[PDB]
Amino acid sequence: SRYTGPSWKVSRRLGISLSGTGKELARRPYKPGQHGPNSRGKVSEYGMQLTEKQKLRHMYGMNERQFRTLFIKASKIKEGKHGVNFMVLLEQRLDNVVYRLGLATTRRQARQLVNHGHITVDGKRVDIPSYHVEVGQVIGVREKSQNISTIKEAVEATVGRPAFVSFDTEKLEGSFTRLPERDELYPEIDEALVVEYYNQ
Amino acid sequence: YIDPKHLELEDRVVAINRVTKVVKGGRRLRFAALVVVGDKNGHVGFGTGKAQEVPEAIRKAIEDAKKNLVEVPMVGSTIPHEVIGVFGGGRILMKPAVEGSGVAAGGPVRAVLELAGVADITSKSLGSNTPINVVRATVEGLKQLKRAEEVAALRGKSVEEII
Amino acid sequence: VMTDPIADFLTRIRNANMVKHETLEVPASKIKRDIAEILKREGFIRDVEYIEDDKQGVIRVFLKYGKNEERVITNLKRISKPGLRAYVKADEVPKVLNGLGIAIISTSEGVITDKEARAKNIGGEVIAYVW
Amino acid sequence: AVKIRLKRMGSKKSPFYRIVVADSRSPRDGRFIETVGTYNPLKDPAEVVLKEDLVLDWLSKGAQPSDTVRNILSKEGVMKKHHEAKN
Amino acid sequence: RNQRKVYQGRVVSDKMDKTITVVVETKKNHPIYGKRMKYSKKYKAHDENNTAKVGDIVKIMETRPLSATKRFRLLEVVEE
Amino acid sequence: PTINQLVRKPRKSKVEKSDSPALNKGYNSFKKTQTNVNSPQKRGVCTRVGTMTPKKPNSALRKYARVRLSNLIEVTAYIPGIGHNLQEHSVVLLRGGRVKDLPGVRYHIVRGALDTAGVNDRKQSRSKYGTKRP
RNA sequence: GACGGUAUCUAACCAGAAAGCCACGGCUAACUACGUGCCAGCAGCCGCGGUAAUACGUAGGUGGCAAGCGUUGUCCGGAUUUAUUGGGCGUAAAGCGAGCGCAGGCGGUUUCUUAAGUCUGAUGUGAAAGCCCCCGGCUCAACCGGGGAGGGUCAUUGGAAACU
RNA sequence: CGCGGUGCAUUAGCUAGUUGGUGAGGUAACGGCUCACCAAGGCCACGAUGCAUAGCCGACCUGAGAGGGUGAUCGGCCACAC
Ligand SMILES: CN[C@@H]1[C@H](O)[C@H](NC)[C@H]2O[C@@]3(O)C(=O)C[C@@H](C)O[C@H]3O[C@@H]2[C@H]1O
Ligand SMILES: [K+]
Ligand SMILES: [K+]
Ligand SMILES: [K+]
Ligand SMILES: [K+]
Ligand SMILES: [K+]
Ligand SMILES: [K+]
Ligand SMILES: [K+]
Ligand SMILES: [Mg+2]
Ligand SMILES: [Mg+2]
Ligand SMILES: [Mg+2]
Ligand SMILES: [Mg+2]
Ligand SMILES: [Mg+2]
Ligand SMILES: [Mg+2]
Ligand SMILES: [Mg+2]
Ligand SMILES: [Mg+2]
Ligand SMILES: [Mg+2]
Ligand SMILES: [Mg+2]
Repeated sequence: SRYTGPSWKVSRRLGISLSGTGKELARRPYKPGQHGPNSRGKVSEYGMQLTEKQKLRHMYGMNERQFRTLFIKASKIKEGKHGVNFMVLLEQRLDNVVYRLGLATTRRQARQLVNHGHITVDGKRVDIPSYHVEVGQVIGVREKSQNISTIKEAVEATVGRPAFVSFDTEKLEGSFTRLPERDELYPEIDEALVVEYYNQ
Repeated sequence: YIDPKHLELEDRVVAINRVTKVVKGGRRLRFAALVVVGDKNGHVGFGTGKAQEVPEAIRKAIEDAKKNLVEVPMVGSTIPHEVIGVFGGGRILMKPAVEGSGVAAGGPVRAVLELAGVADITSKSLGSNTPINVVRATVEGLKQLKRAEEVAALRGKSVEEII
Repeated sequence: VMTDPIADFLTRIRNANMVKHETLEVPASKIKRDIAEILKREGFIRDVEYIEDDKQGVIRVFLKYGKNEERVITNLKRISKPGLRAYVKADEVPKVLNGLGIAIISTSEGVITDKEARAKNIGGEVIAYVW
Repeated sequence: AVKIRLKRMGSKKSPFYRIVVADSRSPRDGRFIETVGTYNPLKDPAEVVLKEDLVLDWLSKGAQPSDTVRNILSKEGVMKKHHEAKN
Repeated sequence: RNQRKVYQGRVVSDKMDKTITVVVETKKNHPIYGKRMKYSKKYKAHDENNTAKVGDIVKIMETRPLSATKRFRLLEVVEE
Repeated sequence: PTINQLVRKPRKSKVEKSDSPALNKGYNSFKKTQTNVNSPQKRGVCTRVGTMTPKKPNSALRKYARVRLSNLIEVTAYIPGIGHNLQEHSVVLLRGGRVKDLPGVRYHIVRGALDTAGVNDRKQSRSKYGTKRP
């Protein structure tokens, strides 16, 4: 299953801007629903931990089952802070790599590109948005697809690339030079709360 | 003694208990508030305040907690060693945890640890759930915690020799 | 009747330490002397001396207290008991307060601390914990 | 008699084989005496891993390779070694 | 040559001719609590000439079945 | 207890019992005995249908049926939802579940299964009460 | 070559055929309207319902999850609620009314010795598959393959002698 | 053959080829396996016997672990074929 409902409603429920523009939050920064505009009681600790868990999974557009399995893998990693490793794996997810490279404006758009197969890894077609992208693997657009307005517009519009990504405009090929650092990731999200949530 | 001043203390309301005193006319309702105030750097205290109204009870408890601040040893993000703190019914066991594991603890212990500034720890409550007693038991365990430097100094050997 | 002189020795130290008594005395035995000297060289007790008598001898322990009369010995615990002996293999040797305490262990090489036991990679009978 | 034969493994439509010494009466995927190699027909040049010394020893003891295993051992040259050993 | 199990034990019955009953008297750790508990296994050993008496420490080596219950052969009598 | 005491008489734990015993026992017609089979539900025939008074705190006319299950055990089961079509000799399916109000009801009659008709006009929580999506 | 014109690949067309379930008084993330009036009904526990119900029914919203969702059944956990790890017995359940005592459990100091327990090494074995660790193959994963590790109060055999 | 893995003592006695011996026979083979004699022995509160339940295991589910539960599919062993 893939979520398709309104994007602004989800972002404002989480209280942070998923797209990062802040456009959703700017106007009417209330939780969705008729009781959102009026003052609401404080949230319990469980609610706070749940909200952080939802923040990450809604950011990357994943379902709970896949999210849970990914967290377990992050735990298996031996070195480094557990929450940091989990966020690193979330980044390496194939959809996010396309999004970071800027071939798509949004993660939904990057996901649809991957699903329709316009992307290729190391010159090979890959239709699995869930695909794990290692450091140094070259993500490129399918040659037939290179001449489509959507991806070209996204490239020209995206002006800021994270340090860890290296991209080439003409070739439309990118790759992660190194694993993203904690501060490079979203700081507003607190990985410790998610860790404790799944500790249950 | 730890002076509250010069420390950027923040508080959390652990529990707000509506207590009753029976009076000839009927019930006299008051609010008892348990508060934990901490510095997120190793200082934390707990205070109790009773008042007819919830905000006033909380304020009284906050002032009491500041008076009772204590400092907790910390090695990295976790406590030095395993410790069991017992007060009355309350009984808590707190163990160091690996970095990033989070705060595994329940209810009032969560507030005490977060406010103290401990980020990773494993805790189990073997006693009652009574919030006041569990908080007291928690601070008893933390006071039991010992610094490697202090132990090395006391025993007359270098910390390297100790470990 | 006394069924564990070792546990009696540990409890004598514990009681004397609780009241901050300056010294204490116990009937002497080889295992007790070993425990006392381990505490001496680990700095838990100030000093140890031996009195020779006609019964079994006596061992006198001078307790150690830090500045502000703080107790050096937090507590002592008897692990191996006559009711239930406790044996640990070389890899099972425990850590008392992550090394801030010690475990006295009797091995084929003698009575040694847990640090020494896992340095030699030998197990033994876990006589006591101290911290 | 003792057989050197292929025990099937892998998944549906994606077979793999372990060259194992087993008694003829035993089930194909059941009891076997020892594993002596592997065989992956799905590779364009069929990939074979073999413990040639162990296979030769079993042949000397009197094991009877099945037809496919005999072809595999021939391609690996074990059969010629066994022939020369008989000489 | 491979070796058969040999056990030490104490005779407890010699009222049968050409045979004795021995007791091994081992100890085993309780699975849950680990205390050592006294455990008694007894064997029926064939005596060649009824030499051994009751309450004798003797050694017995396992053998082929000599009777319904016999499986051991007397070797030595170390104490009377 | 001492370790020797525990050795001489080890710990023994309490044995639990089912809240829905009738579901735990099957019946073998040939041998004419009861078997030990855990079943999520069980088929029964309504020997009686009616209403019952709750316990003291509550007041209502709770709708119930006395049912003889396929294993010949007779129990009393509740009928959830508003309005039903059950009658005696109606074949029903029973699931576990107590009713706090009622004294001796330990099972619920599944709606939408066998002769139990779904609840008319149900529109929320339709899975329960066994109504199709309108 | 049964599978089988099966997997797969290529090309054209169309957002067009393809989202439900449960929950929202506290525990527990999720709230307001009507209708209802200790009735109808809910409910896992606390408990809701007597004319102004966030707890019933409907509606609108919201939360959880998702080709699933929920209910029941059964097992483990939470349960330290049989406590070896890891509880108790003055008043909450719990010291036999008291003693004499067989077996059993435990046992004062010390020299020597032994090596059953205890510790330790080597060897053999604890199949394969499955967990776990590395490395590979299926577009990913599931799955599959390779190589390891583990797993015994194990058997044989060599050491140590503090403790039993 | 050693050792390991269910409940019930509101189940305490059980055993008479039973326990052992000497022969004889029988079996692929040891053996009361069978038989004739000779003895009266053998098992049992370290649970005999009896009753009830059950195919055993590698493994699987849970648990921080100790452990608790399960014994489908897959493989090994065993047993059975109205
Ligand atoms: C006899 N006068 C009584 C007496 O003074 C009571 N106090 C002792 C007083 O107590 C009250 O003040 C109370 O507080 C209780 C109330 C039932 O009656 C009140 O009036 C109470 C007065 O009426
Ligand atoms: K509710
Ligand atoms: K205990
Ligand atoms: K008394
Ligand atoms: K020994
Ligand atoms: K005979
Ligand atoms: K069976
Ligand atoms: K038969
Ligand atoms: Mg799915
Ligand atoms: Mg006070
Ligand atoms: Mg080929
Ligand atoms: Mg409902
Ligand atoms: Mg809530
Ligand atoms: Mg409602
Ligand atoms: Mg338990
Ligand atoms: Mg009383
Ligand atoms: Mg009482
Ligand atoms: Mg547990």
